[PDB]
Amino acid sequence: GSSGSSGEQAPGTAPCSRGSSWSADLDKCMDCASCRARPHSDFCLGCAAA
Repeated sequence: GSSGSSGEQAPGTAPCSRGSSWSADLDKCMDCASCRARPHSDFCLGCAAA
């Protein structure tokens, strides 16, 4: 099932790059590294395996 779709597999509810999580709270692409200070954040838990 290769013939058909191409380009690049982009996100849908988190338009960010490698190693980032989009939070609906503040509305922005946060960094997974932020967890170091905010381990209990929406984007934190959403980052690893959305």
